[PDB]
Amino acid sequence: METIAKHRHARSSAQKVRLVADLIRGKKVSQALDILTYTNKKAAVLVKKVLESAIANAEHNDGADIDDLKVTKIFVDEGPSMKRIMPRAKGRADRILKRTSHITVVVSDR
Amino acid sequence: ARVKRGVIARARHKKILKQAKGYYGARSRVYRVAFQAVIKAGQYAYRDRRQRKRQFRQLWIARINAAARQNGISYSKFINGLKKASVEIDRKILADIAVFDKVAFTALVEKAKAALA
Amino acid sequence: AVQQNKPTRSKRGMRRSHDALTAVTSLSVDKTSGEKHLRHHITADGYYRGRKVIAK
Amino acid sequence: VTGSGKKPWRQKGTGRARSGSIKSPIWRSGGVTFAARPQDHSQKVNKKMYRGALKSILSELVRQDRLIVVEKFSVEAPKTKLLAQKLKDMALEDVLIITGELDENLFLAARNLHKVDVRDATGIDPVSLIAFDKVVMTADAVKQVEEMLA
Amino acid sequence: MKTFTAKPETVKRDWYVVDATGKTLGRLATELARRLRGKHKAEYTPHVDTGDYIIVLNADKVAVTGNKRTDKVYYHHTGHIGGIKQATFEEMIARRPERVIEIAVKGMLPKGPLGRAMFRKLKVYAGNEHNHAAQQPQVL
RNA sequence: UGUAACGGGGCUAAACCAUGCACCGAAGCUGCGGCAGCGACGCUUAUGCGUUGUUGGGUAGGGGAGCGUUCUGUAAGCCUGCGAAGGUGUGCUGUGAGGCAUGCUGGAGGUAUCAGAAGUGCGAAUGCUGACAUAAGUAACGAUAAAGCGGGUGAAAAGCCC
RNA sequence: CCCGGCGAGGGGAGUGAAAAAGAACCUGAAACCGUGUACGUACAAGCAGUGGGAGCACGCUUAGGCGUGUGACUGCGUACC
Repeated sequence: METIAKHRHARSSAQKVRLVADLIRGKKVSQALDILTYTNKKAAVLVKKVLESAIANAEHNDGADIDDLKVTKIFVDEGPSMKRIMPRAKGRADRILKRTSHITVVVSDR
Repeated sequence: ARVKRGVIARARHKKILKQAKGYYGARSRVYRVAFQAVIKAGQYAYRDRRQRKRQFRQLWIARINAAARQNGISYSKFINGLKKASVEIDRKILADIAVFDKVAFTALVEKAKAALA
Repeated sequence: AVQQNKPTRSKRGMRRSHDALTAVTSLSVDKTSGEKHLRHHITADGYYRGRKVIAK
Repeated sequence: VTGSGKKPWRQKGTGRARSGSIKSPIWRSGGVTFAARPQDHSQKVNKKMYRGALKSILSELVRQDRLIVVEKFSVEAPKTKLLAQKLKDMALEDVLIITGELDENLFLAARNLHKVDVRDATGIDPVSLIAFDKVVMTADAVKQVEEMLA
Repeated sequence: MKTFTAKPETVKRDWYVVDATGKTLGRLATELARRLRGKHKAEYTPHVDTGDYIIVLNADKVAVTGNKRTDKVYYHHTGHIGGIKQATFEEMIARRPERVIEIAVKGMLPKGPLGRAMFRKLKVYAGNEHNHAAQQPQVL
């Protein structure tokens, strides 16, 4: 498990935030930034700054190798709850959300 | 008298029931199978132990026609022959010994052949 | 009309196929041993070796 | 309740609704939907439900229970911590401390741990006879005919 | 202590050269199905999942004997109910082994269940001792 | 608007009729368990166990009976911080609401007795209070009408600014 | 103490019996979801089935017919009120 620096909370939905996690599984910790900073979305840049927070700690905090910590899973969760309004019908619809996200990175070793 | 609905409402639905799927979202896994529709699945077994057996009947009695028809000894017209003898009636399953007893089963036709044939 | 039809399950929420990313490679090239992009020499000042646009 | 009657608005022009009554006893911030009637009723025991073979438990138990000794005088009473010894002649130490007697004397410290309201003086209260083990009646001849109540 | 025959996949396929071609065909085209399930191989799994391989020899000699063979249409109209229509009769179509006058199983496993994967196992070539496009280990 | 009268496929006899005859064969009466009513027996008798007869689909009605989230009681009485208990699933137990147990947990609680009856045993009031799983990448994205660099500062400027 | 944005969140420390009591303070399930152990598996019909069982990730047995679920084959059927 080793390191889990998730970040809060974004403005985006968990759908756009989840679209990139699978790319960085298993075999990309050595050189993690290129796929994430050159796909310059408020998802990928967030998984970048997550990964960065998580692994700049790990090498110090344990004594492990910064190149063998295999970036094993990366999942996400929402919440708790947030609302705002835009009076489009001003008695019915009117009620936009922030489902928000926090990226459960889970890094681990080979 | 305060009720607040409890104790029994989930007991009559799942608890110990070894089953993991079950009719998906809106017809079940919400709640709506729990009270009035749970009978349905087991109710395919309500009769048909007696009705599906026909499907397999032909499998046993094959070893009393599959080689005999060639020698002419066709199972139902050979039975109006057999069932002249008040000692032989229960040919219906137990004759299944013919699919491996072959080389000595092959003489059981000789018995009465000069009268029975 | 109003949405009188089924939730976003399996055949819809599955659809990910062609919504995918472009799995870009990258060159280590210590001419710019930090601030470089995929093969794009520097993301800002437009350097390569000496004086080009506004580098050095 | 305070809750606004009766009715807010007419209920057309959307294509989905049920109700609008505000109260109605069903929904929210109310209430006792069964008319709010103070059920003030004294379920009436009759005259010869007490006369009335009522005392006859001491014929079923008949061995360990009705405990016939003497009158309510023998306690201090400033030290009911001492009572269980003055209770060895009806054997039961502290089990259920009554006697079914009459005269005003100092024995009534006998309720100090909770037990019963004692009631003592002639009108023994039927709910003392059902169903304790030491249904004690102790005293001398006031038991004759209607007196059996004691 | 069970009496049934799972899988069986497939134990008995009976590599028989169908000398029946034309000569008595309408007496055993009607029974290709009760063959690939039974009447000899009924000894195993006489209703389920199995396979079969007769050794085919010719096609256009369907024989069939009657007024049927010269006005009985075959239809398919495979697209948008076809519109414009097709009517070549059973001896004039049988001039090709195709999809409906050659297989017999199309008439006999008719919805597709039991039949849903073993479609070409009989080869569906035709041509006798000029062209044996079938098995090399000894046929029957 | 695809030949669409056995369901197919049209079988020159397999057939049509007439005489024989053996298998298939709803639930249908048989093996054999189990047994709610109304009767008849051996006898018992507070009353019942089995034999024997009629026979066991049951929303309008009268009969007749089972159990509970706990309130009002069985009860300084036995039980619990050595765990009193859910959502649950080791194992079966009854004709049934369900459990006596128990498995893995929680972290404080009960009626194997009968006595008590009414906030009274939910999924269908076009639901209801706060909602949102929901239409996808949900405006016409805010008229379609504006641009251009060279820089400057800086944690980040198509906007701030020369 | 450490890490990033002189930030969020974590990973140990620790007042604590506890951080599944952490200042989006309730010892806590309900609509929906992210990655995984195994599936059936991009020729689909027909309330997504209980069957009847072949062998599969796995866990018992000097062998001993199983303690597990997506459910190849396909049988049955139209669960409502």
